[PDB]
Order: sequence, then C-alpha cells, then structure tokens
Amino acid sequence: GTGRPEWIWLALGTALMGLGTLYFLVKGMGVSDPDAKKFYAITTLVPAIAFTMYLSMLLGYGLTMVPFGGEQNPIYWARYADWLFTTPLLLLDLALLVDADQGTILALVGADGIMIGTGLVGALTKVYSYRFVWWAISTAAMLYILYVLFFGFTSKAESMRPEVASTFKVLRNVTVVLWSAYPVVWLIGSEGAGIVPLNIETLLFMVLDVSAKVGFGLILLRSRAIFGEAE
Ligand SMILES: CCCCCCCC/C=C/CCCCCCCC(=O)OC[C@H](O)CO
Ligand SMILES: CCCCCCCC/C=C\CCCCCCCC(=O)OC[C@H](O)CO
Ligand SMILES: CCCCCCCC/C=C\CCCCCCCC(=O)OC[C@H](O)CO
Ligand SMILES: CCCCCCCC/C=C\CCCCCCCC(=O)OC[C@H](O)CO
Ligand SMILES: CCCCCCCC/C=C\CCCCCCCC(=O)OC[C@H](O)CO
Ligand SMILES: *C/C=C(C)/C=C/C=C(C)/C=C/C1=C(C)CCCC1(C)C
Repeated sequence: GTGRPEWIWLALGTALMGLGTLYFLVKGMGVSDPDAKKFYAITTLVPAIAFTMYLSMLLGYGLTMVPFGGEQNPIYWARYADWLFTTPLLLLDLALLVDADQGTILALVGADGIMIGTGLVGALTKVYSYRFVWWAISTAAMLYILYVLFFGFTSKAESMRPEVASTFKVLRNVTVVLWSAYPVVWLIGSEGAGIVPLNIETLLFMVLDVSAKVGFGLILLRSRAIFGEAE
C-alpha cells in the first residue's frame, strides 16, 4: 500500500468521501418532505459510491497496468467505475432542481455515459496515438452536456421560484468549472502526455472529486430550493 507515493492522496480521498457520506446521511435523517428526500438520496449516494472506489484504489484492487509507449503504465480504472454512476447522479440533481423534461434528462445521461465510457476505452488503449482520439470524442460529449446546462437549463430555471433559480445558477457554475478541469488533468497526466507525475495527478483528481461531490452537496442540501413550497 505505502509502496506507491500517491497512497496518501488516496487515503485522504477515502476519508473525506466517507466523512461526507456520514454527514449527509445523518443530516437527512428525519427529513419527511418527499421532494427533499429525492435530493438527499441522490446526493448521499454520490460520495458513498466514491468512498468505495477510493478504497478500492487505496487497497490496490482498482489499479491495472496498461502497456503503451514501451512502458507498463499504472492506470487506476476504478475512477471510471465511480464516475459512470456518480456523474449521472450529479446531473440528475441539477435536472430535478429545474424540473427538466424527460427527453432532456435522457439526452444528458446518455451523453454522460458516452463521455465516461469513451474515457475508459481511451485509458485502456494500447496504441498511444489512439488514446487521444477517444479523449477527443469524450470531450465532445462533455461540451454537449455543458451546452445544455447553460442554454437549456438556465433558461428554464429563470422562470421558477427565485430560490430555485439562484441555487441552480451557483451549482451550474461550480459544475462547469470543476468538470472542465478533468479532461485537462487526464491529457497532461499519466493517461495522456505524461507531463505531470501520477502522484500529483492523484492529488489533483482528489481535490476535484471532493469539491465536485462533497462541496456540491453541501451547497445543495443547505438550500431551501430542495423543499416544496409549503405553509
Ligand atoms: C481550499 C483550501 C485548500 C487549498 C489547496 C488547493 C491546492 C490544490 C493543489 C495543487 C497542485 C500543487 C502540487 C504541488 C507542486 C508539486 C510540483 C513539484 O514540486 O515538482 C517539482 C519537480 O521536482 C521539479 O519540476
Ligand atoms: C467511515 C464511513 C465510511 C462511509 C460509509 C460507507 C459507505 C457504504 C455504506 C453504506 C450504504 C448506506 C446507504 C447509502 C444510501 C443513502 C440514501 C439516503 O440517505 O436517502 C435519504 C432519503 O431521505 C431516504 O428516503
Ligand atoms: C441510481 C444508480 C445506482 C447505482 C448503484 C451502483 C453502485 C455500485 C458501486 C460499486 C462497486 C464497484 C463495482 C465495480 C465492478 C468491478 C468488477 C470487475 O470488473 O473486475 C474485473 C477484474 O478485476 C479483472 O481485472
Ligand atoms: C450506467 C449509466 C446509466 C445508469 C446510471 C443511473 C443514472 C441516473 C438514472 C437515470 C436517468 C433516466 C431518466 C430518469 C429521469 C426521470 C425524472 C423525471 O422526469 O421525473 C419522473 C418522476 O416520475 C416525476 O414525478
Ligand atoms: C470549454 C472548457 C473545457 C475545455 C477543455 C479542452 C481544452 C484543451 C486545451 C488544450 C491543448 C494544449 C495541448 C498542449 C500539449 C502539448 C504537450 C507536449 O507535447 O509538450 C511536451 C512538454 O511540454 C515538454 O516538457
Ligand atoms: C465525481 C467526479 C466527477 C464529477 C468527474 C467528472 C469527470 C469528467 C467530466 C471526465 C471527463 C473526461 C473527459 C471529457 C475526456 C478525458 C477523460 C475524462 C473521463 C477524464
């Protein structure tokens, strides 16, 4: 375990996702409003899944070796299993906040599946140049998601309760900034051009993950927007 220099960041990420899970679980104890229950369920599941996958990387299960560029490169595949389930859950939190139509939700979740699935194929591809073909397709899927969040969701939120509009705007801005950093880290890190070493890459993903899951959830679950309008 400690033989890998990045272990300290995997351990800290495990601890922070675990603590985030427990906090959201206790905070949601006793909430009875059915609308608020939806948001607590979605938002608590996100760090719980990430906890299990950080733990699997810490213990060494979620790591494989991929040959490319004449070397055996360590690839943490467990990240993609986490993101496959947690990134559509985070998009569902945003879509439910603005009462998105069903067709738009399907488009978002489908594009997200394509983004993570092609990222995984790129991470495991043995022909070096082809890794960047998959990165470009995945990045195009991400740009579709970001477009919808700005030129689809923002338009509907502005016609809803003011507390829904303001909370959405903040969570939208947090999401766009944090999610856009992931393709950059991948491209310059061990999966891509290899300019940043794996230990620093692991630190960067851990800061992004904790911010995009526990930070996001703290903003959402402290908002009055998750409760129905009632007397
Ligand atoms: C919110 C409060 C928390 C604030 C925290 C946010 C900081 C996020 C971390 C960033 C990257 C820093 C990585 C450290 C730099 C290591 C690079 C290095 O030293 O490599 C030298 C090499 O030997 C010769 O080039
Ligand atoms: C050190 C602590 C480690 C961290 C803990 C280990 C994580 C894996 C454990 C459990 C799944 C528990 C349930 C996860 C689902 C929670 C959903 C929820 O809370 O739903 C609220 C809603 O209001 C209901 O109607
Ligand atoms: C609303 C959506 C609900 C979503 C709830 C789903 C959460 C499941 C999470 C985690 C366990 C990780 C499972 C990862 C499976 C890896 C098994 C595998 O393929 O291993 C192959 C072997 O290691 C050859 O290398
Ligand atoms: C493997 C990746 C895919 C599986 C991972 C799970 C990701 C989240 C699940 C589903 C989106 C499907 C559409 C669900 C949107 C329905 C929300 C809605 O419009 O409201 C319906 C409700 O009946 C009103 O009361
Ligand atoms: C819209 C928000 C999301 C946008 C996300 C897409 C951004 C893509 C950016 C840049 C490509 C820059 C490529 C630079 C890579 C050159 C690496 C190289 O070969 O240089 C070797 C090294 O510099 C010698 O030490
Ligand atoms: C909880 C973790 C989050 C919000 C992770 C988000 C991940 C991404 C937006 C990943 C994007 C990628 C690309 C657009 C191309 C290169 C490969 C990925 C998967 C890193």
